[PDB]
Amino acid sequence: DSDIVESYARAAGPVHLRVRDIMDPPPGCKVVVNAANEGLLAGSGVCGAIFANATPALAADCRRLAPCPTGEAVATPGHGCGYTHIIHAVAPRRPRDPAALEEGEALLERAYRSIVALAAARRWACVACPLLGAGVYGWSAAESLRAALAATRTEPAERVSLHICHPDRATLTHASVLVPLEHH
Repeated sequence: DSDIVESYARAAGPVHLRVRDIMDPPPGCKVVVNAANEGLLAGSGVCGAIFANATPALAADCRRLAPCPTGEAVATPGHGCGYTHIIHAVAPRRPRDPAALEEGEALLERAYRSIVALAAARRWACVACPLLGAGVYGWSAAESLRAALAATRTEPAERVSLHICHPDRATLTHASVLVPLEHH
């Protein structure tokens, strides 16, 4: 646990900020979150990496399940990507000029809430998660962390610990400063 930048106490469960690749499962996490699109298609970034390490059966399962509305999540087996299961969660694209922005912050928080509720219902206690929306969808690492740390205040039926993974140390330490700074 030397990769942990910070650990936050939240109603859902501890949120750990971890310097590691999403494809390098944290100890105890058998379940990973895909930063997915509404069509559940392979993309770049995290979604690319998960699909890169899986069988075609994953695309087949997504064909059966698509679309996943923005703000929602849906599960599939992991099909050899290194995790037993994948939680495909769809973050909104960041609105370019409000008032869609406040609407989009709520939808980003909702995506995280959807992950937690889904994991709780499957009794998955630990989930490895990227910073939803912090790639091509345009959100910053701090916006995505703030959203996760807001979403996890909603108490779930069963505790779920989010291990948030990003391979770049500076991105995470920077984010860990901006979150409290907003409130300062």
